Amino acid sequence: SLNFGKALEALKEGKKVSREGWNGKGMFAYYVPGGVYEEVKYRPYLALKTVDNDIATWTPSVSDILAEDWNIVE
Amino acid sequence: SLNFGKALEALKEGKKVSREGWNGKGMFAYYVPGGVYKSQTDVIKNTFGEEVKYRPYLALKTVDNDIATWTPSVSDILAEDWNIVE
Amino acid sequence: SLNFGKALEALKEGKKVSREGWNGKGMFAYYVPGGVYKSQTDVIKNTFGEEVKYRPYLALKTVDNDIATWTPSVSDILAEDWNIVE
Amino acid sequence: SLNFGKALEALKEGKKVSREGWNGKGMFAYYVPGGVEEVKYRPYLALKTVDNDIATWTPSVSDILAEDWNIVE
Repeated sequence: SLNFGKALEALKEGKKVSREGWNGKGMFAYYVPGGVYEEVKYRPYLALKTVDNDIATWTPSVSDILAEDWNIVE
Repeated sequence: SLNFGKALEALKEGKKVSREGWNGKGMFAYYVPGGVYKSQTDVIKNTFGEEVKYRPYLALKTVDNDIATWTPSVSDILAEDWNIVE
Repeated sequence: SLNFGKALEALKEGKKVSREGWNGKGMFAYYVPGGVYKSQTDVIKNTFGEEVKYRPYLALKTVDNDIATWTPSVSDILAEDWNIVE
Repeated sequence: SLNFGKALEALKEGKKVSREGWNGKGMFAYYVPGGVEEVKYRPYLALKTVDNDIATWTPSVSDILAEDWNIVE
């Protein structure tokens, strides 16, 4: 049971995190670093592997930020 | 300058936080505790019940001295330029 | 099944909206209007002023019968499975 | 002066949109279609920011409620 601050550090280190309140085992969020792609530089962002096994751009809600039921998933 | 994890700690303790670009704009965020409010109208009771419980949330004083119930953006969460503002 | 543009118009009209694709069932979002209120202490008046204007925002009745501040995700905005809930 | 519902339709039709309240010339958002052991990614939104960098953008509630959107040519 971690707060969002330590879950954010885990994200910035490349780890996967999830919430017990999400009610979705298999769901995890991860951090995508920024990069340069006549060259375009992309900002870092957060992503989520959903229950539909697809990738979606993720923005934490206020409940996610205030929650203290975070866990690091392998 | 602090990361968002330490800024969230100051928020939960009743302090005000702000990013570097917000000073001069009068902007800061603060934490509002949750509560329980009693329903008055039957239409409110028929949808929410006799009582309605609100979760804790965050507020943000904008540049116009008006208050917005705030959801931090990804750039705010990934930023490391937060400060405790007195 | 509506897109988010028509669900937003329903929100601004005071209606409640929900998505079929949401895993949590029984949830809906609704529109909270803005307001202006009187300050009750010197600490607020010396930081805000006499009147505090509050911006409108969106709330979500969760599966716990709780009220949380809500910001739609990108998937919510692009989805076309919205309906008005009575 | 369009609301977000018509700006979203312009996004889904491949157009660029921006706000007046953004108070930033050159900033615009656009729609990126979804696509593809193998990983499937959903369609999302991108924003050309103030420093010529591209971010994966989610509209704030103020952006969704604002009615100052335009189509950027």
